[PDB]
Amino acid sequence: RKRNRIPLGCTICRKRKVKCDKLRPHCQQCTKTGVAHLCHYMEQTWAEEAEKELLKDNELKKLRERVKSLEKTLSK
Amino acid sequence: KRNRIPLGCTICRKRKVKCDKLRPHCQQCTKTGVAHLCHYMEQTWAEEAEKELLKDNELKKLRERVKSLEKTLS
DNA sequence: ACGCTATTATCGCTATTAGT
DNA sequence: ACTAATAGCGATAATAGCGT
Ligand SMILES: [Zn+2]
Ligand SMILES: [Zn+2]
Ligand SMILES: [Zn+2]
Ligand SMILES: [Zn+2]
Ligand SMILES: [Zn+2]
Repeated sequence: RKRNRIPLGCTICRKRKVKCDKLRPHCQQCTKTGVAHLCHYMEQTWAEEAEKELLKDNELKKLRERVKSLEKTLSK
Repeated sequence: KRNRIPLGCTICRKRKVKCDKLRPHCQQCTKTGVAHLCHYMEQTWAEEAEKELLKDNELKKLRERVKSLEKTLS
């Protein structure tokens, strides 16, 4: 089944299965438990979000390859 | 039987005091001279957010190094 | 330093919204 | 309808961190 809804609570509160006061930047829930730096809200749908991560992973992966290449050239 | 993982830093637990929980290192064990030995345990409901935080920080540093190397190569 | 129980977070389970 | 996603309550397992 398709997921068109964009959750209003933060990702962590969702995972922890507890009510999110949904304050921004970070919710009190996360600030309280000390994970405010991990608190964030979804802006796109599950699917758009999945794609985005795939792109970022590939970008990340290729950059590591490139850097290795350059470092290897700076001492060949 | 649940899987409750402690939230404060390893030391404060060990000592049994209240952890201000500040990140990356709490004031509790910054006052006692061990700041950079202060770390927290990984919560399962934080793996993903955590993994995503490394990825971002790393994509960030790699872009700074690629430029730094591209120059040092001339 | 730590024993010890008041404080506090987990996740089975109830409701409810919404894809087909 | 049927029931996959969501929201998240709350009994209570367990950590939290106070006070000896
Ligand atoms: Zn939240
Ligand atoms: Zn949050
Ligand atoms: Zn601490
Ligand atoms: Zn440090
Ligand atoms: Zn600490």
